[PDB]
Amino acid sequence: MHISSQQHEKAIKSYFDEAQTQGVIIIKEGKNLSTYGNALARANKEYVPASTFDMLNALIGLENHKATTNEIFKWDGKKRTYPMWEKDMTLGEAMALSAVPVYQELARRTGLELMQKEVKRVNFGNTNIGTQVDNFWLVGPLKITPVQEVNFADDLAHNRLPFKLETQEEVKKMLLIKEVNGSKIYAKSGWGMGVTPQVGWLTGWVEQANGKKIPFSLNLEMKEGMSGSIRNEITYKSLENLGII
Ligand SMILES: *C(=O)[C@@H]([C@@H]1NC(C(=O)O)=C(S[C@@H]2CN[C@H](C(=O)N(C)C)C2)[C@@H]1C)[C@@H](C)O
Repeated sequence: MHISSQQHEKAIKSYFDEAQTQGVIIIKEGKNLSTYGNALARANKEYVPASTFDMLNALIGLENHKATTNEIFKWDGKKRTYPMWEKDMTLGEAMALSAVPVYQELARRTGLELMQKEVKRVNFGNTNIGTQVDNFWLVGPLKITPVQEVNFADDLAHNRLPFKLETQEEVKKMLLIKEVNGSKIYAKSGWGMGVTPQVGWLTGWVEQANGKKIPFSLNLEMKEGMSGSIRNEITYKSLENLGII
């Protein structure tokens, strides 16, 4: 409580400065939105959601019975970009591994028509998915702002999205990435590689010991030959600098 806001700002900026990237982390305490980082103006610019869209993809899928919690999506046995994707998995493992081929399977089962209306219903980002049901979150035209992303995380953390409570829980249980100091961090990472320049995301929330939920959204530029870890390390440093974890 004794650290100056000036100091918080400078430390969080330096986290981004030390990664030699440009980015912003938005944090929501209650209804108050706070913007940090070394590139504050990214806050209301639009980027592709990339794998962040998996969270909505899973909500849509599960709500409309295109899959279940336990269903095993079989690997077709073709080569994948990463060897860890060359196995059979649930939605939940696909979420942790960011296995897009699974989420494309789920997008295909949902179908363009049902995807468009469901993404209009949820009012996610710019809400346009175009005509290609299997890559619209990767190369456009679906885009969203860091502010919009943290508000979606807030919505999801609090069960406010227009989906069943069981659906929202099922997807939330897939999102645990770290336990720290009796705080749980639930989030989804994102690395849009099919856009110039590349966008990195880590969107989610901290659930504190006491019970309050603190949504955040990190968003930065990835320069190829940069580690995906940086998204986590910057987020964790920021949340700890602000005493959120
Ligand atoms: C989603 O944005 C894309 C995938 N998302 C991520 C990510 O968010 O980190 C990756 S990276 C992939 C997942 N874990 C692998 C890894 O770190 N090891 C090989 C150990 C790499 C994808 C680019 C999705 C749309 O492709």
